[PDB]
Amino acid sequence: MEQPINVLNDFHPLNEAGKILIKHPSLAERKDEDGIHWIKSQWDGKWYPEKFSDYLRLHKIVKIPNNSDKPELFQTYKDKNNKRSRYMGLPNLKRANIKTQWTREMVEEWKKCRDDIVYFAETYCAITHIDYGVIKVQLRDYQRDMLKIMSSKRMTVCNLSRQLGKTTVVAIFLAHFVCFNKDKAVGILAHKGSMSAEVLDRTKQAIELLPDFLQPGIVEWNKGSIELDNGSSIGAYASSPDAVRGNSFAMIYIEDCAFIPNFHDSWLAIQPVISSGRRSKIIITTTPNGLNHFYDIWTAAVEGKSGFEPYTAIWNSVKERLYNDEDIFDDGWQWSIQTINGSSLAQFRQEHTAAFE
Repeated sequence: MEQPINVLNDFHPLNEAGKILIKHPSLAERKDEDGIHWIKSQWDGKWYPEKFSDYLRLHKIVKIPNNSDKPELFQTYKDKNNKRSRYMGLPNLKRANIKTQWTREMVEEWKKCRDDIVYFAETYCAITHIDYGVIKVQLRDYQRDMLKIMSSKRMTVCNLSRQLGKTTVVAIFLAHFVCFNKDKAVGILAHKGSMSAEVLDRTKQAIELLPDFLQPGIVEWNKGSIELDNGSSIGAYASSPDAVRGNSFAMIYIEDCAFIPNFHDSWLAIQPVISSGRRSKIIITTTPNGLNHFYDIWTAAVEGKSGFEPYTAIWNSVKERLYNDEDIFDDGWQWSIQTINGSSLAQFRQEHTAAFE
């Protein structure tokens, strides 16, 4: 026996260390159903159609038809041409402290969103506006996962890779928080006020597009903050002790932990709100950056020495990456090899795998 029987000689630079990180697609489970063929993914355990054209057909692009004249269709009604009820003659925003009568159908749907964040996300959260059309968001599975976690746990830490598009889900989450909660102050912190403003900006766009029965009245619409009639608000701040101490956040979102200089100081001021006290919700998303403060935060959470709930999502979350150039499901065998060749294995890991160096 000069050599083994059934190995597989296919090469992948991703399996070039003391481990097999990616399995060849030929080894996957397959099945026929509905006239098409399906492959089960190794990342998901879920079933995908062999032909990319069919994954496309299962994830349609629902366009949102503008409506400003038919209130009965409350799911999309928006009193745009009624200046009396607009926040400063703006078309997409509702004024504050304005009353209206509702049907039982409306109330129940409102309560349905308040308790099912994923429903609210797949049903009313829209993207764009002036180009290609106002459409529903195409939520990815990893995004549903985060909405659910962030929703149920008080403290959350996310270790993500780049290229995933996480700000969309973050924007959706905060839009939900201030929309269904009263008198809650939210604070967005980041390395620079610039990054905070964009997260806030994205959150406003998701709010502007909500239909009137779900959109609260705007009491303030600034570039660095907003406030609603239900007393809730959101402000963009530059991670610093003062920002934290001069406020009473009910929830804090920290984008970039891993790359915040002198995080220990900001961290110090925050634990008061995190620990024994009002116990505000704290959500931190980030991508790994060496063995710094974040390494000992993630570590404490992955083990279970922190109250923080750990969540991780890497390159294989964008499902279109699982289909090769021939438009055939290969579980990302080709998208990783290509991406690597176009750069490096070293670079791939710190960009698509959330590894720590």
